Amino acid sequence: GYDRALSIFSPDGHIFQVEYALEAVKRGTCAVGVKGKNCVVLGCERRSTLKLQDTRITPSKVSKIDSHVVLSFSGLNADSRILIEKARVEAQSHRLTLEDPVTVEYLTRYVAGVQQRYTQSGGVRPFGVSTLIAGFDPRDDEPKLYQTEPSGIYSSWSAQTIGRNSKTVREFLEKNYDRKEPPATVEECVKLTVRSLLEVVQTGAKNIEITVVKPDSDIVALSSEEINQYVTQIEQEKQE
Amino acid sequence: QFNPYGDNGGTILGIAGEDFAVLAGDTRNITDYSINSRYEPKVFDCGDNIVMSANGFAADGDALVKRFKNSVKWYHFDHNDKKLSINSAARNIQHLLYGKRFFPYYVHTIIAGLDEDGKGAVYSFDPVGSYEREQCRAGGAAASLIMPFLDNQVNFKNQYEPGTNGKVKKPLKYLSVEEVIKLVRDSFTSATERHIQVGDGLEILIVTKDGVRKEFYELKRD
Amino acid sequence: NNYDGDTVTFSPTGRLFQVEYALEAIKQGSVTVGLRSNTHAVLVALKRNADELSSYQKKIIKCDEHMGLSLAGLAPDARVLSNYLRQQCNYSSLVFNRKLAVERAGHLLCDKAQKNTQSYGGRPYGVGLLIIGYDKSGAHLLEFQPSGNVTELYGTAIGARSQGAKTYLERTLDTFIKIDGNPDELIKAGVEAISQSLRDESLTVDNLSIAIVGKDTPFTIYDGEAVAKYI
Amino acid sequence: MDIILGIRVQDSVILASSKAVTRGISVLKDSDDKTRQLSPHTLMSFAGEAGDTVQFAEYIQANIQLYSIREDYELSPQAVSSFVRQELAKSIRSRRPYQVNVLIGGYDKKKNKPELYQIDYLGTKVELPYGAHGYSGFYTFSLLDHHYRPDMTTEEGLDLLKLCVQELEKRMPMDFKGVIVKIVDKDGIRQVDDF
Amino acid sequence: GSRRYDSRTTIFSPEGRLYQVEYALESISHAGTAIGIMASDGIVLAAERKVTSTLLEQDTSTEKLYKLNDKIAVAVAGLTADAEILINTARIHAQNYLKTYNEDIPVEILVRRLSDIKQGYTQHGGLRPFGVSFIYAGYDDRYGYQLYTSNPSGNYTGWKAISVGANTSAAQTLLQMDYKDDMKVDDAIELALKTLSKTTDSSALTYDRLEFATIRKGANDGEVYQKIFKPQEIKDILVKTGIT
Amino acid sequence: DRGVSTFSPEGRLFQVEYSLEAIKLGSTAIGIATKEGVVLGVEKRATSPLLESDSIEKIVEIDRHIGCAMSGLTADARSMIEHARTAAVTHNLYYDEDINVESLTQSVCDLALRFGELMSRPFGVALLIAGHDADDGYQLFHAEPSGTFYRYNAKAIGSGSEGAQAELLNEWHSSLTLKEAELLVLKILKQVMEEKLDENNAQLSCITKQDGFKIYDNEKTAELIKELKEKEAAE
Amino acid sequence: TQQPIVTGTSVISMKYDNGVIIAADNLGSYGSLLRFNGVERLIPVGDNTVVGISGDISDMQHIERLLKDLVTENAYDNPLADAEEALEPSYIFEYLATVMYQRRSKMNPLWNAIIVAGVQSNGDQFLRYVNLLGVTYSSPTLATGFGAHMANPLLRKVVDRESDIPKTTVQVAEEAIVNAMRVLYYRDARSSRNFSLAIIDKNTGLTFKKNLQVENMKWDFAKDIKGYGTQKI
Amino acid sequence: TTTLAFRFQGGIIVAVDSRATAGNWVASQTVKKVIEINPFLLGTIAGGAADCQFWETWLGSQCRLHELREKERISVAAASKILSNLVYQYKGAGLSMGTMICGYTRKEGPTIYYVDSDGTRLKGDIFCVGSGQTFAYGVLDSNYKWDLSVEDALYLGKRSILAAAHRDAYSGGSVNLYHVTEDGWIYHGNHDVGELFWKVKEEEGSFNNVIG
Ligand SMILES: *[C@@](C)(CO)[C@](*)(O)[C@H](Cc1ccccc1)NC(=O)[C@H](Cc1ccc(OC)cc1)NC(=O)[C@H](C)NC(=O)CN1CCOCC1
Ligand SMILES: [Mg+2]
Repeated sequence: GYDRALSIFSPDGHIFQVEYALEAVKRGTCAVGVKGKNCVVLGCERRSTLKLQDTRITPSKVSKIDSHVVLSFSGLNADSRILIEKARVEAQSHRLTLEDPVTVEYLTRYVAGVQQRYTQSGGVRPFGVSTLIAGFDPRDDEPKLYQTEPSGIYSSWSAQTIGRNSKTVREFLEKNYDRKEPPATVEECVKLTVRSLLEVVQTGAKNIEITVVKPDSDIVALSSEEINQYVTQIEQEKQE
Repeated sequence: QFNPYGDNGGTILGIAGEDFAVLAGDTRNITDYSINSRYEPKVFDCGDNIVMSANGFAADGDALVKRFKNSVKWYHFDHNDKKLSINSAARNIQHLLYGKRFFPYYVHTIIAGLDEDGKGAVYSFDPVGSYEREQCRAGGAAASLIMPFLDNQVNFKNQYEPGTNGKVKKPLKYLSVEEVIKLVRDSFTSATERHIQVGDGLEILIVTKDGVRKEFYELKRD
Repeated sequence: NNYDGDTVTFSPTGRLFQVEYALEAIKQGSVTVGLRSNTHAVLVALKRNADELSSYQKKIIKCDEHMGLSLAGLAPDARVLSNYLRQQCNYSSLVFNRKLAVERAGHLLCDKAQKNTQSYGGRPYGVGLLIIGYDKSGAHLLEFQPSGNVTELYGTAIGARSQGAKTYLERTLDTFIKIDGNPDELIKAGVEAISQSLRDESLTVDNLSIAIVGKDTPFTIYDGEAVAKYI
Repeated sequence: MDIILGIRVQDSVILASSKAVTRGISVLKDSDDKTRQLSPHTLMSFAGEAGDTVQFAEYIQANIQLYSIREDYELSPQAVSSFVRQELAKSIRSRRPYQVNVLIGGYDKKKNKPELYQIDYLGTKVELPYGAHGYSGFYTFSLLDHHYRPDMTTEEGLDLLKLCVQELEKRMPMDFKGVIVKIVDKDGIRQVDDF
Repeated sequence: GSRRYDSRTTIFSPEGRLYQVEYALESISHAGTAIGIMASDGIVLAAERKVTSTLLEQDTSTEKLYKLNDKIAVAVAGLTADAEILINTARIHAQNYLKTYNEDIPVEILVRRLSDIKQGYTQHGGLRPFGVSFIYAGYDDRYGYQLYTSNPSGNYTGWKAISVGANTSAAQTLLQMDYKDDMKVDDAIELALKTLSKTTDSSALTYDRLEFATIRKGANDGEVYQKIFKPQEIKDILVKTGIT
Repeated sequence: DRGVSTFSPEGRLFQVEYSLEAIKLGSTAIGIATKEGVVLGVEKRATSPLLESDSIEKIVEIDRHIGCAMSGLTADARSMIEHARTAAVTHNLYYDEDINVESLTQSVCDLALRFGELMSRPFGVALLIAGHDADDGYQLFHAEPSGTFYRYNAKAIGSGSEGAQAELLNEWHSSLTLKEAELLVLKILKQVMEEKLDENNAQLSCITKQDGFKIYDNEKTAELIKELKEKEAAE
Repeated sequence: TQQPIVTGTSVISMKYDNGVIIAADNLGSYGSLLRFNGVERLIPVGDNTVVGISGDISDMQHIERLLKDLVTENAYDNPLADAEEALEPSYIFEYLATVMYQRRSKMNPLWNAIIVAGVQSNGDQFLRYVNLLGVTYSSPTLATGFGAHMANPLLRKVVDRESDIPKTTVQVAEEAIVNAMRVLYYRDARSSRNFSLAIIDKNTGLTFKKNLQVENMKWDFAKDIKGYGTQKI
Repeated sequence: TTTLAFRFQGGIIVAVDSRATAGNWVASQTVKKVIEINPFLLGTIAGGAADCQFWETWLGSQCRLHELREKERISVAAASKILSNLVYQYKGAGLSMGTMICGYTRKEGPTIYYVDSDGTRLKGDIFCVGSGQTFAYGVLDSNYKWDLSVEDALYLGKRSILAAAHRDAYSGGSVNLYHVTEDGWIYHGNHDVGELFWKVKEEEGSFNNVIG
């Protein structure tokens, strides 16, 4: 078997392969996660240099890991499939042995553990992917939003963004998001998510994807017209 | 067809006192109707004030004691010369025995010593690792003869207080080392009379805080 | 230079630089002394600390009731090698009912260290060991180097400034060799020997580490207030 | 584990499964549900060797649920039954085979047709209008040969099922403590609480 | 040891790119152009053969267009030998799915698995990636007619009309111009050829330098037919559209 | 390039020495041992204010009688903690007793050098392992990726380690109470931390014989922070 | 799982004041067929140990090779191979005992019963038994097969316990062994007249005696015996 | 063995005998057949003594590792399923285990799970396991109601073991009582059959088959 230590330390104490994997994430299309009072919303960018696409069959950016948990990402698309598959298998394995679906923290911890393993295993490179994992624990109404990255570290976020120009949208969320009072309703949370993406995207046509997750396995993806209504509303209020 | 097990006979006996504990065993070793040895010890000092005997199939018995002795040695290396407590030794032995659950050591094991409060302790095992602390246990070929006698004389079973209309039980009390050795000697002479695989000699190992002392007594050689 | 990338490469002058760099890790290590008479063998080891708040790194390891060593260099490598010796000593006991000869103990360590210096991927051990023991041919003292070279000696020392103690023992050879049936006087000679390698610092109660094996003496280590006698 | 029945009617599939769990001379439980929902429109009942039954049912359940998540799509009853058969077909030539017999009742949403599959522990699959495993079949098949019609309603199917249970309660040696009945149709799976 | 000679095929650049994947794509950009166009009632696959020689046997040849099963086909761009390794794997995977579920494999599932194999070569194993880009053209009863592409990175995407290989930039602009959603197969056939005719590096587009295929529901009642065009059939369709 | 298990000319393993530099970049972690207990405290260091700081788990339970704080590439610590927990529980299963703190530390440190060309590189994280047993009492250990571990009366690791260690040198004595030690960790943490110390960006924990290993709540730590500020202003 | 083919019968032995004696006949039986008559079943290891082996001869020959190889291995890197670090009887026994038990534990035993007789470096008498099951035991007298049933009773009249060992001379001990071998020849159907005897003394060392014969046999009384009951002629 | 445990108004009662057998030989009269997994989980055991003892002690270790990893006490369902999945791997090898994992959690409430060595795992309100299970069932079923008091429930469990200890030749020694509430398990003492039988006979007026 191919054994080479690809991920290793450098004189200054850095693992360059993990850091270069972060650069791949920075290149990837923007992804945002905002959690409200009774919901979580996952916003995603889709680059508009690709026309003549078939949106029916093209892999969607947000992926269901189980009926109650979702995973979006930024970075290498091919790598993301491997993490999603493993996560989906672990989700069914957890239900089989514990007789209870995974918590969002547990699923995140597993995915992060896989990512970490590839930073100190021989013959493999790190995943060029950072994920946003969101959902609701079984029989619980408290919204959960977590982030992972190539190194393997993970943490919970009230709101967070990853990918290209993420530092711009993070700047937006940091002043606009109030800890004491998060988005009370679904509409308020989605609007804030779309607003944050509109700082970066370009046009609000077929460039923005939105997926709303609610308690008790209530997940739905918004259509073009539904998203376009938020874009139309925000721009009219902006001109002031 | 080849049969990997054999019966080497003999019998063993463990009794616990207040500040001491004894582990006795006859020195006879047999196969079928032949005597192999009139003096072949099977009660061993294993260090850390733990005495052990694994009676039944001697090859398995020696193998087990040898492995436990080695377990004690590596316990010192891996845990800064810490003394192996009798309760910890017992649990370790369970894993040794259960490790061969599907090809067992054909032995009834007994260990004796002092617990961490300085009080006498006897632990006893089945062939596959089941164990239990007791004041009293006989093991081996003549266990069925000796054990009920011990229930009567050590734990005062079926004995009531005279003139109380069988209402008040005889109170439990610790026995002196002198009284315990009397029961051991009588137990083995009685077992020697009625069991053909028991005889030749009796070797007792006594365990106090001071250390491990030995005592030997002759038994009938027929 | 170009021939020190790994242990599988010879230099143009026929040197193994990775083995030599492993040898260098020993010189950085704290000093330890070994010596023997005809009845007893003694290890004296100067323990090292990170700072005043830290503990003093334990240098001496027991291998069997009749054998043990002191270390100088990478401590984890000493743990690997000592563990191997513990198994080999133990194998000799269980299988042959025989205490392992100190000479065979050295031969086994030599052969284990050698395999690491001839194969790609692995590395040499980064530690030197002083093995003492009492077997069927009396008291013994060995010096192990991770090149594979093992040497039997009356006395020796390894580590930083070990030349001072080694010169003293070379002078004292005729005196301490005849300290028979006297443990305390043989230790005193060892404590005086290690003192020749001291600079600025002196031997304190939680700094010094002594071990002894002999005719009617199992391998035992002395630390703390037990070594206050010899200061 | 003993009695599992299945009846396919016009617009649904009805599965009846006994509630008794017996070991030795003791009925340990009289309310046992011998099915697992594989998907929203597919139900599998099971019977056979103790332990094997549930272990197999849940293993299949996990795999089908994994497929559903991956493709965001429900597998057809025919496809599920083929997957199950293959697993049992592998099993029979293993070191220790699953000794489990199953009935797979499902509603195909693309065809708008109910479907009932009978698969034994060897991996022997058959599509049937009515099915049974174990000794039950020796009574129910002939009974259904007589009383069954292909164009029956769900209510007619339940009466037809009541006729089977009555016969089994009369002539079977063992007390199987009645049955749990479940209906599979276009609207999914639901349990008949009063039977 | 051997470390000295290791190219390290599965590592990141400082910029966060996969060297070998990028260089494999550079290789594919010199390969003969392959175009896929999806219509409402079928799919077209067109591909240009790499500088044909006059003594090349044209009728009994297969370079670009391969059949994976009865419902799915692929157009190749890159190393043919590499593509054939992947194609046989894809053919086997399709038969495993049929054996397991007694149903023809859904197009995306086949595409994903083949793309996952390519992904593996970029993350582990220390081997070079497959220097191949596929255009998948297929049909199933869930999504109907589908066009996908995969590249050495193992990343795949769905398309209405797409090109791979050489001059994709020019080809994609022309497709984006003339393509519309209510298009028929016969119109898509014409678009595919017109696009190759303008993007080709050759002087003039001829029958002997082309491979062509369609996936229609043109068979009798609710069933799909794969037509790998013969040399004479390409000659006729080339005259019919008015290119020669 | 060059081998993973290569020695430098000075006699050190390159990869081990480079991993020590990674640990210096990590967040500060302090441990203090007393006769009344061992205290462990860490700097959380949230990279952004949107990050929910209570999800930052840099203090960890190994067993009821052993706790652990970390510093450096904290993702690497997950497998180390998993091993420690298994080692502790496995020893309880084999020997029907609590496992010695030193023996636990030694078991964790055996993983450290199991790397080469086993895992591909050393761990990029240092651990402070605090605990109690019947033999050697309250103990604090510093476990490095070199496979070496030292026992300490008090120890600081991370970015502000050399500054904090010098402060611990002066402040530590053998008669410290638990309450005094708690404040001393908070005092020294506030000195070396970039941002201002509060209950959300710093976490305390302790291990006592009676109550075992306990991570303090943000309400309990907040009062100790308020008690600390008042006592410094009082003279 | 084995069955023994070519087999060797009793090996008998005992302790005396200065050392140990061991003996075994020179027969290799093939069931009831007395096939091979020149078989040596006493194998010396060094000048201080003799291993007596009964049971399967093929396995005996395997054990011979193991002991032969053990002497070679002990000599490697050992300047004191013929002195302080020479092979002891206790070392040789424990090695065999380890092997015998390992082989039975793998259900593939060496179908033998072995007696290791010798004298230790400190002058102590060594005599211990081990067999196909890995069962070990020591006693003043040891015997295998029929020897256990017929020889031991006779040898125990000379040395009945530990305290009888200093009181037993080499002359008395050897006479008892030679007598036991005769009794075995009378009564064991798989025994031969020819045998080998070995004495390991702490003073005079190893004395190996070959080509001995059972003699002074009582057969004369046979002529008077007629029929099985009433027969007179 | 004879072991039982039943759910009722005031939580769960758990009662076991204390006899060990080696055929017709009485190996012990003082054996512990309730393993205390944690303050909220109990495990009864019946069958092979070593198998039971070894694997239920092992189960406790797995439950401890769960709460370390998940920062939360393991559910009764998950705990029972760890054990049932374990014995299922050994199916056919000859393990002999009849356990009843009894405990309380917030999400489940009071819960009992029967698990055995041939892989059967059942949730239920009443279970009796062991050689004398039928004798216990006879007394328990005929007197059981959901609305039993803690005092009456404790006694019924005790009286059911006593019944089996009497009739079953492979059960006896003494009765070990437990009571599981929302606050955890509570031990209700060891009761020697030597004294308990006559005490019950006299006070209750039962056991008229015996010579009084
Ligand atoms: C009653 C007494 C039924 O006999 C109980 O099930 C009791 C439960 C118990 C629980 C914990 C501690 C002790 C006892 N079980 C026994 O007493 C048990 C009965 C039994 C014996 C053998 C079996 O075969 C698998 C199954 C059940 N007794 C023992 O386990 C005795 C003490 N030990 C042996 O018989 C030793 N054998 C076990 C099987 O493997 C070979 C050695
Ligand atoms: Mg007799």
